[PDB]
Parts: sequence; C-alpha cells; structure tokens
Amino acid sequence: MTCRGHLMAITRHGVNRQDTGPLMKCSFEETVDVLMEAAAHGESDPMKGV
DNA sequence: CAAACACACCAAACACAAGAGCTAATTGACTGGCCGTTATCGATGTATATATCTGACACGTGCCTGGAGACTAGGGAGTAATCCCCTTGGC
Repeated sequence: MTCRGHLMAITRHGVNRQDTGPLMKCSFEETVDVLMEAAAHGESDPMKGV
C-alpha cells in the first residue's frame, strides 16, 4: 500500500492506476473501460502477471 | 480592465454489492398487401332423359257400291193330241 509513495487505495480507483497491465486491471474491475483505454493508447502487456 | 490559478459549490456519471449448489415454472407474435395454388362460380357445349309432333301399324267405325229378299205381273217354257211328211225298210 506504500510502495508508490502515495497511498494507493485497494479499490478499483487505486490499483488500476498502477501500471501493472490492462490484462490484470480488467480482471479486478473496470473491464471494458481499462481495455478501451489500453486500445486507444496502444499500451503493451509484458505478459508477466499471474 | 483583462488574464492567471485556486477554492467552494453544483451538476453529472461508474462500478460494486461472498462462494456458490439444487429444483421448479411462463413466455411457444401479429393485420395487412400481395403473389401463387387451388376451390368455387359461370358459359358453352354434347350426352341422356323427357315432351311434342309426325309416320306406320292396329282395331274400329263408316260411306259407298254392288248384291240380296219378298212380292208382283204376265208371259216364256212346256203337256197332251193330231196330222201326214218323210224316213227306214223291202224285193
């Protein structure tokens, strides 16, 4: 919770802000939203999360 | 006076609401126009059934011709005697 300096909330508003990966954010919450944002911005997933 | 940012407020959305597991029952589209098939109504017959009229056959009635009946008139056909002509017969 205190690795990025600011207090990341455990909610969708705090974990999805981290640059983990769209495939990991969509699992938790905000599926279509995070997927759409990644598609628009052309993000990349390193394929390292479980 | 006009533009910069900051704050408080108002107004507008997003996403979540544990893991699941079993069983039952309610919903099973619908008027209308139109084409395509087919059932029905209609004409245009030809075949068969029945009615009217004509033709041939049948039974019956009839008009007409010729035939038949009773009776009559009066004379044609016909007995009974006679003569003697003439035939058959003869030497």
